[PDB]
Amino acid sequence: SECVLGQSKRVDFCGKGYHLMSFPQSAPHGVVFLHVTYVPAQEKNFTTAPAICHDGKAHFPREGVFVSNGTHWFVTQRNFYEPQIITTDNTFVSGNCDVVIGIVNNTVYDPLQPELD
Amino acid sequence: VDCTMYICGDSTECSNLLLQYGSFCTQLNRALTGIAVEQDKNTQEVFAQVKQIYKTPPIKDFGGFNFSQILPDPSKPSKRSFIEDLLFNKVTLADAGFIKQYGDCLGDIAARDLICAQKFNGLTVLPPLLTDEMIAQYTSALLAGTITSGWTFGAGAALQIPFAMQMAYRFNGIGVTQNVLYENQKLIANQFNSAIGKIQDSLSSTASALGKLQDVVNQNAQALNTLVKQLSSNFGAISSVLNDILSRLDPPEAEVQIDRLITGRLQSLQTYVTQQLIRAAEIRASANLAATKMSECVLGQSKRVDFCGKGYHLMSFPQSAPHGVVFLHVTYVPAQEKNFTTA
Amino acid sequence: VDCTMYICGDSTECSNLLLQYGSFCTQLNRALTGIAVEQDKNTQEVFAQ
Amino acid sequence: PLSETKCTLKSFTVEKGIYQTSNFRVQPTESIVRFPNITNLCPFGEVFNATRFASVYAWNRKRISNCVADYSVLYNSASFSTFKCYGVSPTKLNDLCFTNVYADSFVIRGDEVRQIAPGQTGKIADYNYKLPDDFTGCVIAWNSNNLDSKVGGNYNYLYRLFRKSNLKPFERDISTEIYQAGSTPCNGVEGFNCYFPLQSYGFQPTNGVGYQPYRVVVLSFELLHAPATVCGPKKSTNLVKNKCVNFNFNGLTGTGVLTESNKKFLPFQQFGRDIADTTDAVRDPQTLEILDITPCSFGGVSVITPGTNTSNQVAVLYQDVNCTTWRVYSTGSNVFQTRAGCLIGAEHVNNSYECDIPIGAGICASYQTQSQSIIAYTMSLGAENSVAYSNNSIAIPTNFTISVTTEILPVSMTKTS
Ligand SMILES: *[C@@H]1O[C@H](CO)[C@@H](O[C@@H]2O[C@H](CO)[C@@H](O)[C@H](O)[C@H]2NC(C)=O)[C@H](O)[C@H]1NC(C)=O
Ligand SMILES: *[C@@H]1O[C@H](CO)[C@@H](O[C@@H]2O[C@H](CO)[C@@H](O)[C@H](O)[C@H]2NC(C)=O)[C@H](O)[C@H]1NC(C)=O
Ligand SMILES: *[C@@H]1O[C@H](CO)[C@@H](O[C@@H]2O[C@H](CO)[C@@H](O)[C@H](O)[C@H]2NC(C)=O)[C@H](O)[C@H]1NC(C)=O
Ligand SMILES: *[C@@H]1O[C@H](CO)[C@@H](O[C@@H]2O[C@H](CO)[C@@H](O)[C@H](O)[C@H]2NC(C)=O)[C@H](O)[C@H]1NC(C)=O
Ligand SMILES: *[C@@H]1O[C@H](CO)[C@@H](O[C@@H]2O[C@H](CO)[C@@H](O)[C@H](O)[C@H]2NC(C)=O)[C@H](O)[C@H]1NC(C)=O
Ligand SMILES: *[C@@H]1O[C@H](CO)[C@@H](O[C@@H]2O[C@H](CO)[C@@H](O)[C@H](O)[C@H]2NC(C)=O)[C@H](O)[C@H]1NC(C)=O
Ligand SMILES: *[C@@H]1O[C@H](CO)[C@@H](O[C@@H]2O[C@H](CO)[C@@H](O)[C@H](O)[C@H]2NC(C)=O)[C@H](O)[C@H]1NC(C)=O
Ligand SMILES: *[C@@H]1O[C@H](CO)[C@@H](O[C@@H]2O[C@H](CO)[C@@H](O)[C@H](O)[C@H]2NC(C)=O)[C@H](O)[C@H]1NC(C)=O
Ligand SMILES: *[C@@H]1O[C@H](CO)[C@@H](O[C@@H]2O[C@H](CO)[C@@H](O)[C@H](O)[C@H]2NC(C)=O)[C@H](O)[C@H]1NC(C)=O
Ligand SMILES: *[C@@H]1O[C@H](CO)[C@@H](O[C@@H]2O[C@H](CO)[C@@H](O)[C@H](O)[C@H]2NC(C)=O)[C@H](O)[C@H]1NC(C)=O
Ligand SMILES: CCCCC/C=C/C/C=C/CCCCCCCC(=O)O
Ligand SMILES: *[C@@H]1O[C@H](CO)[C@@H](O)[C@H](O)[C@H]1NC(C)=O
Repeated sequence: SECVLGQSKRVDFCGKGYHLMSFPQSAPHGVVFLHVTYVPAQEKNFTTAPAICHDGKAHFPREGVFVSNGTHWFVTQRNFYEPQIITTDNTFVSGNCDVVIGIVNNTVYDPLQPELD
Repeated sequence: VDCTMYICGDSTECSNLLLQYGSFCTQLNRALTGIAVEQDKNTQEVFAQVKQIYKTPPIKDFGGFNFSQILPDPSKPSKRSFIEDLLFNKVTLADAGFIKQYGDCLGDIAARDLICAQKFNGLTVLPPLLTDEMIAQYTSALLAGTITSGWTFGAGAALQIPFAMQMAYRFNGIGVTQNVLYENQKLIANQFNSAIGKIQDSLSSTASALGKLQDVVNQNAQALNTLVKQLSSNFGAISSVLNDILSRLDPPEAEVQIDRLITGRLQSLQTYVTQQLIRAAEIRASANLAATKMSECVLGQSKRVDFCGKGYHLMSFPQSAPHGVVFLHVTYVPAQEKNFTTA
Repeated sequence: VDCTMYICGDSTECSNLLLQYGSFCTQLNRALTGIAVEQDKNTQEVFAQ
Repeated sequence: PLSETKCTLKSFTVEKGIYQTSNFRVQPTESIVRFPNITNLCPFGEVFNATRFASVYAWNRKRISNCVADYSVLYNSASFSTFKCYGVSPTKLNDLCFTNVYADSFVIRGDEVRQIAPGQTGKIADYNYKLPDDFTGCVIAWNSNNLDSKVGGNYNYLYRLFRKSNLKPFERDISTEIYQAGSTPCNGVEGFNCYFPLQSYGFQPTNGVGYQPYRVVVLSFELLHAPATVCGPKKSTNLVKNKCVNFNFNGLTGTGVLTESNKKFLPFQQFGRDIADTTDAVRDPQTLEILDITPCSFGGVSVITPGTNTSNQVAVLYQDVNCTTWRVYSTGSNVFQTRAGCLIGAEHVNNSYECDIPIGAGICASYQTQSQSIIAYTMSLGAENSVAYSNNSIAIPTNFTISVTTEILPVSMTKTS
């Protein structure tokens, strides 16, 4: 019921990896399952920070992590690298730059002001 | 069980009679062997979930968090953590090392030492496949895994993440914005460190929490001591001692008395095996649950409300103990509520 | 179970013979007692949360 | 040990694995027989050759002590039509010592011999002489029709005919108080409904067999639970310490190793007992030393077997030895000591590998080329790895693999009836 009729989120159910789907097959005196899982691959190490300091306000990723290469900061989802420009749509604003430990300085892009200009 | 020693220890006439009633002696051992194998499988299922034995990182900058009582203590010859050392010291095993030499029991002492008395009647104890040091290496790997990689140390290659970020994501999992962790990072680290210190002192002071592991040990010891005590029963015989029967009676009369004792002795052994087998089913159920909790509380973040302790599950760390696993479950519990108007 | 009553209820000669075969009578009760305790624990675990 | 595995499994083929076998045993090498050094022969000439026997009415009870019960001395001239032992098989009388030995002695009518046995009723069993339900001795009797008989009758033998109740085991009553019958008060005078309780026997030489006199001797004795001074004719030997021996101590036989003990028995205690009522100490009958007795067998053995369809080499694990003579079946050139015991026959290597044929306590074994042998090794735990954990570094996947794995779960058993 939990692997075939639905999608289990239990880490040790339906095989190793993130459960994606499954298909039952019968056998004498029992059941054999084919469990389809998703396993991440080919990771790379990037620089990271818990928040970005813009104008003194602290910006936290709405989802994902703030990650960077040697020249630019991007926001990505956790399980598959896909850098996106950090904009005001992808972030929460709270607190300030004097509170978050490890905060870094990186301009956050305003998607609307340039259209209005 | 050496089912011949228990029935006809050092007695030729009894031993030969026992051959006719021999299929039963073999059957008892087959059941016990199956149990013995299952017990190593249970240990492996609970702890051997990691094939990559990760070393404790050289960097201890886990934000403001401590964890030194949880991680292996390098000053010891063993790889036990401070908390594990306490757990091992409180659960009492009848003995250790599994070797008693014949010469060590060659005297009056054999009747005072219950382990020796069990051996002389054919009852033995087999060592576990995994040793405490090997288990400590497995718990070490699990801790290195969750301290540095968290969720992804399993379900794929381990990826590193800063510790504070790892918890930030665990807070989003609970349903609290990540902003809380960073703004209150010092508070959170201090509450965590204090909680671990309280556990350490609690375990040092009161051992009653560990009664469950002590009970497993005591129950098996009693079952074996019971088998020795039941040897004294006559079971309808003139005497419980084969030597009294054989000295006073000729063969055809002795055979009646011996057969009564043989049947009775098998009855005691069958009772023993059945009780061990039922208990084995119970220990397996516990082991399966323990394995599930290991994977769902340590290798991932369970959202089941009654798993990983009370409160919202945030993270956990396993520790080993004789005959079992002890978990430290870290949960988030809300406090100091106020009532507001709502719509 | 009163394992003496079940075997030698109201009988002196039987009761004395039963003493030799006595470790078994005690063992039966130990198992039943353990079950009886577990049954209250089961009730408490399900409802006393 | 490999053959022991094959017999246990009822097979000529054994699969690779670990099999358990019988605890290591040794055999006894010599037999020790110890009895007190009694030189006097028992008074067979007084018990069975008396000029006069007591009547059953007032039977005699002779105490016998400090003698050798060599009953073969009776074979040259005694003849016994009746002989039965209750507490011991008669073939064992010569290997035992007896204690508290008494010989009851009396004359009865031949048809009454059958009433002596325990559980019987009749005028003798109920009013003159009764054995207990659990009598542990021997009853012997013979036809003295040329000794206790007289031409005009022998009126010196009496039996009790009237009593108001039955006797308890081994009681005597020589009272002549007149018996009152029929609820008819009697002041000591024979008459209507008042009887002298005793009557005489005839025993004329011309009577048929049921009326001939018989001499009965009952030998009452106890075995194996006390010091004993009446003992059979078996010769003693010297006592040998600290070896596996067979033994006989005053009739108590068994095997084991005799060692000196620090136990101190009270003056009346001959044997001790352990927690399960097995003798574990004795007092030697000639020199009063207390010896402990331990079993000869002890230990535990298991056999490490490559499949027999591949190789006949095995390694044997001994659980109770240190190996640093030895309680082993044999000693080879390859001896490895571990926490699980002494492993003999397997080579040891300093490598580590995946487990097969598990031994215990960190040790596993396998059959390998380099020309092949059994190898003992420690277990690996997967492989070592590490993480960087820089406090500002994150690893992020850039690709993925979708994989499919299988899992098998039994659902049902064969149904039977
Ligand atoms: C992450 O960066 C490190 C370098 O900072 C890469 O190299 C390994 O770093 C670890 C930790 O100090 C060492 O133990 C290894 O020996 C280094 N590898 C080699 C070949 O020298 C590491 O490979 C990077 N991670 C990823 C996914 O690329
Ligand atoms: C970090 O990633 C950015 C985005 O992909 C890279 O920036 C671009 O690099 C290409 C050359 O490969 C240029 O033609 C583009 O104009 C650059 N874009 C911007 C906005 O400058 C950047 O080079 C990467 N940095 C490092 C150190 O690898
Ligand atoms: C991560 O660790 C590094 C050290 O390995 C920390 O670096 C320090 O940064 C401060 C400025 O904030 C400097 O004054 C110190 O001199 C640096 N230390 C060293 C040894 O160079 C860094 O701040 C840490 N970051 C977080 C978020 O904890
Ligand atoms: C982000 O930029 C601000 C400046 O806008 C940096 O703050 C200055 O730091 C220097 C060196 O410590 C001080 O002398 C100045 O007085 C600070 N200025 C202000 C307005 O506070 C800040 O350190 C930068 N942050 C990071 C993470 O690089
Ligand atoms: C984790 O807590 C332990 C105490 O349980 C800290 O170790 C103590 O450090 C003080 C100095 O500040 C010494 O005087 C004590 O003797 C140490 N005690 C022990 C048992 O070692 C340890 O430094 C803390 N680690 C972190 C990262 O906070
Ligand atoms: C939340 O509660 C904690 C205590 O549970 C408060 O922290 C303590 O504050 C007092 C001063 O009032 C200090 O003396 C203690 O040392 C602090 N404890 C710790 C572990 O740091 C905290 O201030 C409260 N926060 C809010 C928003 O009410
Ligand atoms: C919520 O508001 C109530 C008042 O409306 C607070 O006071 C309690 O209210 C309950 C419900 O009527 C009574 O049974 C209690 O006796 C009241 N307490 C006292 C001390 O009189 C209540 O404390 C408020 N909740 C919170 C979290 O502040
Ligand atoms: C009981 O008495 C008889 C005699 O009535 C003994 O038997 C005689 O023994 C001597 C010496 O060995 C022989 O010369 C006689 O021929 C035997 N007589 C008969 C009739 O056989 C007998 O030994 C005595 N028994 C015991 C135990 O003392
Ligand atoms: C032992 O002595 C008692 C006491 O004299 C006997 O019991 C009595 O027997 C007479 C008949 O002979 C009865 O009238 C009395 O009423 C009995 N008295 C009691 C107290 O029971 C007893 O029978 C004797 N035991 C034996 C084996 O003869
Ligand atoms: C076999 O016996 C030896 C002793 O002859 C044991 O080795 C000793 O172990 C103690 C610690 O318990 C050390 O202090 C001694 O120095 C050791 N002596 C020697 C000669 O090595 C050995 O442990 C026993 N083997 C097993 C498996 O228990
Ligand atoms: C005809 C009688 C009524 C039948 C009912 C059953 C009665 C049981 C009694 C049987 C008689 C037993 C006599 C035992 C011999 C005594 C001889 C002796 O000691 O000298
Ligand atoms: C004879 O008996 C005495 C007393 O029990 C004993 O001390 C002595 O050794 C015995 N002797 C032998 C067989 O010479």
